[PDB]
Amino acid sequence: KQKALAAALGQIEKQFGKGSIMRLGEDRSMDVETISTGSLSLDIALGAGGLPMGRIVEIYGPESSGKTTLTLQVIAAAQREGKTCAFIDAEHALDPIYARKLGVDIDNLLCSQPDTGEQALEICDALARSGAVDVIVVDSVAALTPKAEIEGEGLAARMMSQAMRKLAGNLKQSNTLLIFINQTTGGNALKFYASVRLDIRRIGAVKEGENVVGSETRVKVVKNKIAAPFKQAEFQILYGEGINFYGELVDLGVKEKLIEKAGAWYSYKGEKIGQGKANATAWLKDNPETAKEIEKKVRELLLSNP
Amino acid sequence: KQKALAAALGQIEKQFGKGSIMRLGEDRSMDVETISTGSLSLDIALGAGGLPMGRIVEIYGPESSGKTTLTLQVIAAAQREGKTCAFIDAEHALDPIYARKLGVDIDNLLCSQPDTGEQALEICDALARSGAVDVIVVDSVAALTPKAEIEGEGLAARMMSQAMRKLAGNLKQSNTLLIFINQTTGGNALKFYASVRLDIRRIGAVKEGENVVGSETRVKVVKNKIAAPFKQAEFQILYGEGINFYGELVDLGVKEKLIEKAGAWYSYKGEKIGQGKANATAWLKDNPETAKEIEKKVRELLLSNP
Amino acid sequence: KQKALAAALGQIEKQFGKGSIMRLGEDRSMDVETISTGSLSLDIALGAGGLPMGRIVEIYGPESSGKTTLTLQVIAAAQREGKTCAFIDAEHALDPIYARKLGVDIDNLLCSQPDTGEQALEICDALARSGAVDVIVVDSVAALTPKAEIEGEGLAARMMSQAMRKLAGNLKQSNTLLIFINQTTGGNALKFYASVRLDIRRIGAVKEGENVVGSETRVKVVKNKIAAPFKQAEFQILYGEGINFYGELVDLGVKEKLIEKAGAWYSYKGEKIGQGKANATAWLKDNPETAKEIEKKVRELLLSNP
Amino acid sequence: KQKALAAALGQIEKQFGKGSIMRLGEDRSMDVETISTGSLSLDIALGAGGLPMGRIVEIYGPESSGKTTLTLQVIAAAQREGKTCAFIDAEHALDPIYARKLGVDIDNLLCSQPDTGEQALEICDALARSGAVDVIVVDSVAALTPKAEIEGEGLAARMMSQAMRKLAGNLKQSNTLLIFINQTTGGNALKFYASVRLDIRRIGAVKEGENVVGSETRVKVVKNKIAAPFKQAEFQILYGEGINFYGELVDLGVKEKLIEKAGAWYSYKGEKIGQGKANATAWLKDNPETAKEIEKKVRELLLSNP
Amino acid sequence: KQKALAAALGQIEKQFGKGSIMRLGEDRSMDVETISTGSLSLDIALGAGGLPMGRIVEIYGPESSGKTTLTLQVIAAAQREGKTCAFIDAEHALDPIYARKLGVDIDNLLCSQPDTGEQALEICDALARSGAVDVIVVDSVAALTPKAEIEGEGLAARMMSQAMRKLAGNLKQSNTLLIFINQTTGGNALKFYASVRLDIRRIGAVKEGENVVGSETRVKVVKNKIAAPFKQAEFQILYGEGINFYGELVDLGVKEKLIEKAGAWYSYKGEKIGQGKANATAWLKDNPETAKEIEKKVRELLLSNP
Amino acid sequence: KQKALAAALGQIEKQFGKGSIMRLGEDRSMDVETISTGSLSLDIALGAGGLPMGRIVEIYGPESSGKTTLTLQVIAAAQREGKTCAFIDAEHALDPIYARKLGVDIDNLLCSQPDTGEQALEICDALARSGAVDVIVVDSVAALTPKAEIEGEGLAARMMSQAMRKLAGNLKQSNTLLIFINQTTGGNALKFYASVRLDIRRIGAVKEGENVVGSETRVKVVKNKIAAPFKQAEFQILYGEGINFYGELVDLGVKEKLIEKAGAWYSYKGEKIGQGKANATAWLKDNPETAKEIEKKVRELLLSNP
Ligand SMILES: [Ca+2]
Ligand SMILES: [Ca+2]
Ligand SMILES: [Ca+2]
Ligand SMILES: [Ca+2]
Ligand SMILES: [Ca+2]
Ligand SMILES: [Ca+2]
Ligand SMILES: [Ca+2]
Ligand SMILES: [Ca+2]
Ligand SMILES: [Ca+2]
Ligand SMILES: [Ca+2]
Ligand SMILES: [Ca+2]
Ligand SMILES: [Ca+2]
Ligand SMILES: [Ca+2]
Ligand SMILES: [Ca+2]
Ligand SMILES: [Ca+2]
Ligand SMILES: [Ca+2]
Ligand SMILES: [Ca+2]
Ligand SMILES: [Ca+2]
Repeated sequence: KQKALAAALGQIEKQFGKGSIMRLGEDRSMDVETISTGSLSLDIALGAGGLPMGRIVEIYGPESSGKTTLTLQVIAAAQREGKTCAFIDAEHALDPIYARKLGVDIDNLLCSQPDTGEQALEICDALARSGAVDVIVVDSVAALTPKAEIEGEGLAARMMSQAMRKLAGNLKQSNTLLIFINQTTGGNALKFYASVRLDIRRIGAVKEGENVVGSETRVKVVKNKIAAPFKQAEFQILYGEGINFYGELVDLGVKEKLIEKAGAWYSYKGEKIGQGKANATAWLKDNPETAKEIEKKVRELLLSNP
Repeated sequence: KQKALAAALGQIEKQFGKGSIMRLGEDRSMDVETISTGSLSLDIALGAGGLPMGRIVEIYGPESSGKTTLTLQVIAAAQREGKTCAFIDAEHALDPIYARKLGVDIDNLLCSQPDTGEQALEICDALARSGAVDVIVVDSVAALTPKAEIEGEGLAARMMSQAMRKLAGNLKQSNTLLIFINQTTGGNALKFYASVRLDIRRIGAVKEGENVVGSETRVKVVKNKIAAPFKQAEFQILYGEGINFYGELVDLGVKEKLIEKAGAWYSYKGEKIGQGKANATAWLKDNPETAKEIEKKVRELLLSNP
Repeated sequence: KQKALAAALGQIEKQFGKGSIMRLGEDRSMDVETISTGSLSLDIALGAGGLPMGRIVEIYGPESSGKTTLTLQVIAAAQREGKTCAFIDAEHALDPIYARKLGVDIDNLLCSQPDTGEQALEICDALARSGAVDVIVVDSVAALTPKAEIEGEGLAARMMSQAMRKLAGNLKQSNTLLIFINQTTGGNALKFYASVRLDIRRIGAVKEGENVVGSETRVKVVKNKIAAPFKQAEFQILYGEGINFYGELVDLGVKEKLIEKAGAWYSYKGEKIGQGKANATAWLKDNPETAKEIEKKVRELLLSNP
Repeated sequence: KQKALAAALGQIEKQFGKGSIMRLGEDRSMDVETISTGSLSLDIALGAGGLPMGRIVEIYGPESSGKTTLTLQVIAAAQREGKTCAFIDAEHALDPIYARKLGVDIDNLLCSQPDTGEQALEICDALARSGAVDVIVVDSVAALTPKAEIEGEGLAARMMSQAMRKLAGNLKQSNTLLIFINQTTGGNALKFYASVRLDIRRIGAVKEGENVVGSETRVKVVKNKIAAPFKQAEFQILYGEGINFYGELVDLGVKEKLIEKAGAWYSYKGEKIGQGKANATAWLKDNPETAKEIEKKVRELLLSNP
Repeated sequence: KQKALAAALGQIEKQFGKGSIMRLGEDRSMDVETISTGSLSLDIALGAGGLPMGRIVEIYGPESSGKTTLTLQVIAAAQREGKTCAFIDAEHALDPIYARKLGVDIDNLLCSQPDTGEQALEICDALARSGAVDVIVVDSVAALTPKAEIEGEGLAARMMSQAMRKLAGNLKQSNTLLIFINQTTGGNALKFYASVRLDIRRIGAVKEGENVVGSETRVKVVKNKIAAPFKQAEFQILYGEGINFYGELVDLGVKEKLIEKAGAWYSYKGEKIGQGKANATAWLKDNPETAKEIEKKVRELLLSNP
Repeated sequence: KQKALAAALGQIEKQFGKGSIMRLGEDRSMDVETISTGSLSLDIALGAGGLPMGRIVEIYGPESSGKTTLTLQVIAAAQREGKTCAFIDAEHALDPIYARKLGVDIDNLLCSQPDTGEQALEICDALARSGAVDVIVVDSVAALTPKAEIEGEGLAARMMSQAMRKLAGNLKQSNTLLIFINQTTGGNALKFYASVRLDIRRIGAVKEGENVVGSETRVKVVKNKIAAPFKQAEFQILYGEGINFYGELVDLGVKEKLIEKAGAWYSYKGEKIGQGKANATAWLKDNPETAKEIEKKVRELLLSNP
């Protein structure tokens, strides 16, 4: 019965490798170093608690979907840990003012604005082989124009395929995380080589009465080779501020029974934290020590770990 | 006369096997274990009352045709019986929220997101040989990219042909049902190895006045080796709910004279069930015991059995 | 002069057989049992008044050319006479709803959906040898995939050639008519073994103002061994109805001076039948006895008989 | 000098036969009965004024090159003289509607659609021996499939070689002209046994502003044993009409100074015939007596006769 | 650590060239001759202190964004240095009155109003090859209509791509600066060949109470291959006057602690310059020697130089 | 030393005949009458200045290699001298229009289109014995089908061997030149009996910008018994014009220092002839007297004569 199945799946993983197959509800994950996305719900949706070092990740969605914010939050989180980041740009749209607001150390951010799509990929491969960079962000796949097209002479897909295998191997060896931002364009190479694929969309507005101050966002983990796929995350992205992390903390804290909200006050460990979600959120922001403890517990309860 | 024909067809079946030839109107079917599709009219169209264990089935149609819903309903029906299901995914589009609404036990659903089209087929074959899985769903044939294509080096058809014979044999031996979702692409291997091929399409909208709440669906059984082919099924797929099974039950109940609808009330066995099809449908939903009896009778009258 | 030629041709037929040579304008035909095509003009184009029992016939044309309709009309006409029909299918596209509208007795139609192109031909041969089937329809030559191709291992032509001689002999002996639907593919075997080859095409639309309700069709008898070849037929195929037989009857009736149309009314034997071709057509439909007599006369005047 | 050469060539012809050698510019031709090709320029290119009775002729070219039209015009010209024609068909593509437009008496045209390439040749030989047919047209060499090939068991070349010698001898004895249409395929037998070989091609379009109504055609007499070889002919083939004979008459009439075109009018024998080539052409068409006289003179001036 | 990174980046630059990658905060720049934009903040944003000779620059933005003013200020600055400028016009909108107010020497400005988009590019290439012109301004990309479009027969993108490579090479060789004004249209050729791309927009109005006398402008350096990209510049464009350079000088002087403004007076090197920013601005305008010294210091402190 | 060798070689020639052995660089040649090939460089490569009367020559190469042009130029050159030419054709591909453009007098060209390969050779032998023909061209060896093959009953080689000895003897006696065009096929008879064998190939295209107007040709004298073998010739064959003789004259004139080209003008004997090779070529074409003198000198300097 159970043994027969467990033994069968074992054979599958033995022949095809770890992560080749799993029950969507299992609390299993690869032992990979991760970098936070800046979103607690997304970190949980990823199972491993963040994006995996040494792998290829694809983040796609419509313009203004939030992929820009997400990408910058990842860079900021990485730099926070002392990790070196490189931005390979073919979009020419980085906003350093917004980036700094999200905590990005722009002064120390490495940047290249390649002459062709092929050159952009070659630079990524060189950086991957160097083992001197921790995170590489490519903005974006759709903008990586093949040299032949630029000169006005399927091509994009061919360009991606010819570089992906070597890139993936070099990234794994140096434990470098590479994120491809997309809108997906580029062919099947990225789709199959990616260890994680994120579908991000704006599903509504955040208002302060009549004034729109943010966006309701939803990210679906459509592909995940480090933990079970298909979980999703919903959170708010506030203009000029980024992901409303504390709002997520309150919601998850309440859902997991860590934060109580019956009666006139929300409370944690029996202590008052605020009247209403807003005040409770602001309180956690003003009390990092407690916020940190709640986050730790939420991760312990919801991450896909043994 | 009649004897001469019966004797001739017998020779055909003796030489070519059972199901090699039959009159489209005969009440004959193979003695195979089946899994419901979630649609009463389709189960009837299949003759045997559901999809056949141990065989290969192809379900194809345009995007949003309803093949997704149909596939999930099959998984849910199978799990309902305690059967183990595996989802081999190359589309990266499963929606667990909608799946749970259809009754799918996502937590216990096995899932693989293969690195190549060839790997996906090898995993299917391994699972088939293990005899530890009851239902395998492959989404989708069009997405099974050959390794050579992924690397940017007829190929898809060759990939399918090289695996089909062995896969079919292994599935039959372990009595594992495998469903290939398609849009058909892949060549002739699947077309000829499949025991059942379903053509599903959206033929209209279901409205509640001005608001669209569902789709009118039609499924044609274009190939059927377990019972007579070419029957069709029409039913509604309601957004967020799935196949309107009870609506089918009312329609078939009325057509088969089991449900009376003259006068002010619809009735069964002389008892009032509702005024109007809608109320009658809701009533059957609220009275499973009666609904179950009506379904049993409908199957007794319309399934292709001795 | 005339005698010298008649004597010469006689020698040709004596050495090579009846139908080996003839003047295209001669009123000669083989004494074969025939089945109507559902089209009066085509039955006339065939010279013998229909398709020949015991022979091989090829009907080819583009998709939506009308070959499907034509094939179903033949089956319906045959069943009308109490003849047994078998449908050997490798296309998986039969539409029983449309078939019933054309008069096909689907319930009594025998059907096989072979596993390979070779198996399909072997089943045809077995049925031919049994002498228990009157008409066999194969849909289609292009879809009869050789086993080697299905397994992904000139082949199609070889497959057809290896079976044709034996099939033709068995069909002749049991007086079974076999129709191969094609698009021609398959090699030269069918081309030379066929007693009749029909080229069917859609040459325009039939409209009711701005709405298209049918197709103008043209069938050319490119090969005919039962009567003189190369005659053609033009008729309409109306959606959901089939061949507009009565429209043909009116046209041929008028051309042969059987139906008068001068003045305000069309007439037959001096009796009013309608004002305008449309009304005259509807009238014949409402008066089968008169329609039957007109058809009989048209055949007497236009069929290639002594 | 001159005598030495004339005496030498005489010896060649004495040893090898008449037509074994000649100066390409000599006005010499065999005294053979001929049939017009329907083209004045081609009749002239042939030297003898038409195709030779009792000999084998090959007409080859791409599909739509005009060989079909040319072949039908020959049949029509022959029938015009009361000659009996036979069409041996393995292509199954004769269009009687177009044929009648070209003047072909379809009703009196003999036709055979042989079962094999060998049978087709045997029928040609039988007809040749009968002496009851004047013209035989074989469509086409490429379509004459050897029996062994049809049954799926160099062969075509062998088939042609085994029949050519006897066929040529029988045709000569009965003074029967045989034309092989080709695309050349079949080996060397036809190439060497043919008394005339024609290479026909479409070299452009004939337009009426923006609408294409015909084709500019060119025929090269690549082999000619009845008169000097290598002359060519250019003429137009108008859709639904055939060879623009009168257009050729005007061109040749003008080139030979028979038709004057200086000033405002074209003229013949001093009489106005039209303003512009088009009107002049139409005029000749409306005045057969004058057209006939001009053609007679053109032939007197350009045919290769003593 | 640091060495490992420095060595890695060195390899990148060695393989891909100088400027292929850099930290956004580094004080590095290419040793290129530059021309001032007329804006101190923009000159600083450019890192090198102005636009680069021998390269292609793109300046884009909405109508009335200020790109016109910026372009004219560049020409005026260039002419001030004795450099020869050419204006390639397809917009037909130059205002010489406003141009002269900005310091442009219209009388000596070369001008072409090309007949087609292709001709405009060919003239640019010819001028680039001549080495007789220092600055070329093209107004504008959107207005360069391909000849085929003009004649009413992707095309624009193809036109740009076919000329860009050769143009870039010729410009570099003669050290000619070329500026393409755009709104971006034209395809990817310009985007990748440009060494600098400027995004300019009007972000507000400048008022003198109730009267609007200018525009608040913002320029973002979205692409920069001569120094680190993404810096921005904000300044005012006053109607009939151009860029408020002295206003920028005061702001930057104050920000860099060069200009003191505590108490009742603004001061430099301890000397009073004015009460209020306006008076301080006017003072610098009236005292070029001091203004020049302050600008020199600001550049020393803010330009990206070793 | 030198004497010992000269005496030894003398013995060789005495025993085996003149031309049995020679130093490849010697200026020696047989005193045979020659006919120009139409190519100055080839005439020089032949050593004797043209093809030898009374001998057998083989010219072989791929289709479109230029052998056709070369062969026609030889005929034209011969006829120019009042010599009688005969064309023995088994290819049926002569183009009189192109031939006339090359200067061939088609009207006076003798032509035979033999019934078999054996007959073709017998006719060549008869013409050779007659002593009434100066040049015989056989097109081609590959097309000379043995009678046994034509009838479908090593053979070709045997056919050639049985005729070669007698043919060679008869040709020598009447001083008739015979050229066999080939593709080599036919066996060893021709290879050893030929006094000259030419290998001709197309080695590139001649363009007028983007339009191809000719072919770069190379002819290698692989066998030469009238002068030293192995020299080669390169020249252009222009479509519709033939060998670019004047282009060769300019090249050889320049190489031999006869034509000067330093400075702004090419010159001969100090007189300007043109600016650039093209104009210089056209000039020589317009000034035959000077061209003739230059050719005479080139031959005096480069032909292999005492
Ligand atoms: Ca590292
Ligand atoms: Ca919320
Ligand atoms: Ca509380
Ligand atoms: Ca099992
Ligand atoms: Ca309904
Ligand atoms: Ca009731
Ligand atoms: Ca029977
Ligand atoms: Ca009609
Ligand atoms: Ca009437
Ligand atoms: Ca006769
Ligand atoms: Ca013309
Ligand atoms: Ca005149
Ligand atoms: Ca210069
Ligand atoms: Ca300001
Ligand atoms: Ca102060
Ligand atoms: Ca002589
Ligand atoms: Ca050259
Ligand atoms: Ca000179």
